[PDB]
Amino acid sequence: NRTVLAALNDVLRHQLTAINQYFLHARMMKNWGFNALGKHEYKESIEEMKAADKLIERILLLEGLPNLQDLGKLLIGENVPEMLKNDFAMEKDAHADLVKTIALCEKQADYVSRDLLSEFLEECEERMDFYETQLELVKKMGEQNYLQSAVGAL
Amino acid sequence: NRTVLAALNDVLRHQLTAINQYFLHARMMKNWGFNALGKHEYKESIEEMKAADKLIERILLLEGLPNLQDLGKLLIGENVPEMLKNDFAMEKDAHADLVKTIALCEKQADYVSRDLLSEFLEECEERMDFYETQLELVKKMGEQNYLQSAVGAL
Amino acid sequence: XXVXXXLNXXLXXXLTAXXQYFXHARMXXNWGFXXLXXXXXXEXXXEXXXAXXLIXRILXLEGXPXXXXXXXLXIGXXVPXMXXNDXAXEXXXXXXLXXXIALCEXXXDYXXRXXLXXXLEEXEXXXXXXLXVXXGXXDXLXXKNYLQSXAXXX
Amino acid sequence: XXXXXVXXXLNXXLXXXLTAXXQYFXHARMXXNWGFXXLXXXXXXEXXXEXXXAXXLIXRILXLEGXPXXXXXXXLXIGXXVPXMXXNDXAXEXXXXXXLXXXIALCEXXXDYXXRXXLXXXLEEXEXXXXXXLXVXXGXXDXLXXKNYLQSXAXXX
Amino acid sequence: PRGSPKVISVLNGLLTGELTAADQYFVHARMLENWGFKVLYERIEHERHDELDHAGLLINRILFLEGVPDVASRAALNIGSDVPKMMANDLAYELQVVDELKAAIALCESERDYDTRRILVHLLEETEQDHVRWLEVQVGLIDKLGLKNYLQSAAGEI
Amino acid sequence: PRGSPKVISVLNGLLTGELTAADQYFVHARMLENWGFKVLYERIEHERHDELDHAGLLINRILFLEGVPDVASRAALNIGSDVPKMMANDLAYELQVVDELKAAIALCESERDYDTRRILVHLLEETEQDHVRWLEVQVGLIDKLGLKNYLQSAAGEI
Amino acid sequence: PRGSPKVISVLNGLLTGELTAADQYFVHARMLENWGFKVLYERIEHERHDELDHAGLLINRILFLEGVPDVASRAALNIGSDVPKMMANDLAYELQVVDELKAAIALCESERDYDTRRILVHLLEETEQDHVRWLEVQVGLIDKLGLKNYLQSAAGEI
Ligand code: HEM
Ligand SMILES: [Fe+3]
Ligand SMILES: [Fe+3]
Repeated sequence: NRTVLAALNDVLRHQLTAINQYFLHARMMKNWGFNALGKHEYKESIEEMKAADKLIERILLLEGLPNLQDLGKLLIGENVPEMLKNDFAMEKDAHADLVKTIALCEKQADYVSRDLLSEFLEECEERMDFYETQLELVKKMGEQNYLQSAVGAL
Repeated sequence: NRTVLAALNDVLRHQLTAINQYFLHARMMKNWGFNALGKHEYKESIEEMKAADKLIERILLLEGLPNLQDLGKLLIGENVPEMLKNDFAMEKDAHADLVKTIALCEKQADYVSRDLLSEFLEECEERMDFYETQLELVKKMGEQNYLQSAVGAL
Repeated sequence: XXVXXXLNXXLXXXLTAXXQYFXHARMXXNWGFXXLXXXXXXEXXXEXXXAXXLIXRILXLEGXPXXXXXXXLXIGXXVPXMXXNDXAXEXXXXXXLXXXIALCEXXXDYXXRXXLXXXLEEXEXXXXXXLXVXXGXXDXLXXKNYLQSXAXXX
Repeated sequence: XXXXXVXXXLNXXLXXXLTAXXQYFXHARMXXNWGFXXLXXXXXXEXXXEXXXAXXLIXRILXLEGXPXXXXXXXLXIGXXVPXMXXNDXAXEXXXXXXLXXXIALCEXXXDYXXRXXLXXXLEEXEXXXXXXLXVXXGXXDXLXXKNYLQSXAXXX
Repeated sequence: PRGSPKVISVLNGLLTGELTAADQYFVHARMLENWGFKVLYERIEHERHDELDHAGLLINRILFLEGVPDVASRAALNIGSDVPKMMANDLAYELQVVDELKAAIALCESERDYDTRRILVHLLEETEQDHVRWLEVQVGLIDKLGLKNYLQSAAGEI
Repeated sequence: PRGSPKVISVLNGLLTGELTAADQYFVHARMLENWGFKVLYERIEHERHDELDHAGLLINRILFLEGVPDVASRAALNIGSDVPKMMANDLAYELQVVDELKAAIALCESERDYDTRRILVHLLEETEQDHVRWLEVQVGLIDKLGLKNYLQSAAGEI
Repeated sequence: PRGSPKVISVLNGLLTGELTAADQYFVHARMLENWGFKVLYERIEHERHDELDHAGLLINRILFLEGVPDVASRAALNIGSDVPKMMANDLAYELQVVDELKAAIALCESERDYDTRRILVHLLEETEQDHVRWLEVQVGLIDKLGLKNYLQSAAGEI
């Protein structure tokens, strides 16, 4: 199907944009000395990386062309809370498009694509819950305490 | 210096384009069952990704913002030798720009950046030699024998 | 002879750096900040190693290491003060190192150039970086939170 | 709070130790440059020991709410040859030992006993691990002959 | 123990041949690695190390006999343009080494110089087995497998 | 990966220097072991192996630059008649090698060829801090310990 | 397995030579141990044990050839009063043994006694490499290191 291939290319573009955004954010966190948070976002970028790899393999098996050239807009924040907010917003948009794509794959009887996208949606909503929890923790513990927690060791 | 950071960002854009091209080529190599060449391409993508990580460290250390948004034109091959030629061309251009950036870093006395770029140039030159050797192997062994070797474990 | 003089200057710089790092580390350990103390002790050890390398290089060049001439020690009274003083000293040392590497390149002495490049890497991407990080963190975390992180286990 | 006199004497002892450490380092690297690897290793060990001693002294000075003077350093009597280096080291160490004896007396007088314990430990270290070894080295340079002693100091080639 | 001047002369000729063969194997192994024929590269590397050990044994024998090794003099290097050419050149040099080694062994036997005869016999066995046999086998394999199949077997795992 | 012709020529000169150094080290180590100086023999043999590795690196760089190497050409061998003459000859050759290496590094920097400059800086580091300084230490030790004590230390165990 | 009477005679002569060598090495090892030269004593004792093994092989070869071993006879022992004299005496005797071994190898090749030729060639290899080479190296080291340094080396740890 052409429509399934186009939707998969769109989801892959979100995957690539998320990989780049998470790697940049993790590198900025490491540059600022936030070792725990930066290491978490590095692991998150690696997870995004594996998910994108799986999506590329899926698109290739469907005899489609993975469009790795195009990327989305990168929401790069100047501080840790704004970086968390930007990551959360990107995850929300990706989750909405992922839900639309899963509905399309169910409509088009592409069921292994649907299973792969359901795994992606599970991981994406896990990330969404983590980022909303982090924003709530920023509010509750305070920015200073949250940044101290993000630093980890000295 | 503005020019040193600009040249570092150009090198980073080349490296990210190389990452995407290498991973895409490895994925379509695994899709065709060319396991040995696919694994080698995968490890080259990993090496380029670690190098981009190191360069992002360097750019962030210089109080400069990395540009992960942009991406050079991708060179995707329809067949294994075409991928080899496109890889060789991309590495040739990346190596010329790397040499220019190393010279510029020498002019501005950014010796740590120059050392990092020299290490990157060593990687780029070994990759260039590998791809030239692979193309000569395609010429000598022939397409059928070289593809059988690229298959590796069936 | 100019290369030997430059190397002796850099040696005096490194010896002063070590003598300041040690004093700062012991004051920080006296105050109870065990983590910062351990870090600064490691830094002092690294500086001693670098100074030793400088001495060995000067001796291999048929020279006389001025291991008696030391510069002014900028000792701090509070952890932020020591951090800032250390950053200042390291910045000055890096400038001196850049000048010395340029001279070594001009004087066609490439071995001492390589040694000095290694020292510059150790200074910029391991000492100046860490101190800049800590200076930013003592502001992003607050003085109290940063000191609590520095005290380790109390 | 420690006394003014005690902190002063301790800062003096610290300056002595710092100069000793620097001199020992310079000498060890010179010996390494000459190829006397065994003597170089020995002198490096001695320099490390002196560094540890200076660190202990700094800690003690800090505990007494006094400010350590790690910017002051005595003259570096550096030898041009191995026997010269040995003699210079011995002289410096003897001076340091005399100063330490005076400091121990002052600490005992000023009722500072932890400081005196530290100083006495440093005195045993400086008379045994240092002055004794250097005296032995000079004696052996005279007994073995300079050539045989240097061959022994080179160790392996 | 002074050896025969003729024995030392032929030992020096043998040493010159062995050093020239070591250098030729050096060049050939490096060009094989540059081309990507890794298996041939490792084999020629081991052959070059064997030639270095042979030259060392010859030098030790010459120095024992109170001679002066002629390590400065070298023979003309025959560097092939492609894999079959280098294999043929290696085989040709090995056969010439065999001929000169047989002549030297006969001379050592005629001179009642039997320890050097033992070393030269060991060298001749190493040359016939490890070098001449392997290179003639390689030529036969190029003839049988064909050029492309042999090059694929030589390239190893890509 | 086409290389510059001046860079290729300077690399061939450096490679010829390193091959001649390897030959001289081979002869010196073999005569040192013939005389029973085991410690010196092991050190000079390790130096010869290191020079072989240097020549390998240089040949690989030359081949990668699409230029033919030069291994048939060999420089003059200076062979001493005893241990101090060995040390003097090796130190002089290593100093000459260092000067040529510095000239080649300047040329590589001028021509914006940085990988060869990196290899040559590695080679210069190795030559200065493992060959030049060791030989200088050896001559100083001969001066200080005297001839007989240095020879006793070089003989090691008997 | 009848052997030529000439072959058995030269085997008996070689056996007499090796037995006398064993006696001389025994006395020299004991004298070196008495004088305190532990290193030299250990080496000379190892040489004596190796010569006893050599005599064992010779006796087995003689008995296999259906010949009577002449183990009663012993040549004259040359005993030195100091380390250089013992080294010189051992070197002279080993050179004499080398002459006898070469003559016996020539005879065995003439008589078509090829297994005897092989064991005698192994004997000559052992004598020229382990024994003659070491004693010549020791004489050279006495010349180079001097007498006092050589004796200090031979004493070892005290
Ligand atoms: C854009 C598409 C990308 C894809 C499809 C991709 C894919 C992958 C995969 C499959 C892995 C292996 C994960 C593992 O072994 O744990 C990986 C790891 C990694 N990637 Fe990505 N990646 C991409 C982008 C990037 C970028 C842009 C960077 C840096 C700027 C990067 C840096 C890394 C690093 C540092 C690793 C870890 C290497 C290691 O564990 O040895 N990646 N990537
Ligand atoms: Fe070299
Ligand atoms: Fe002695």
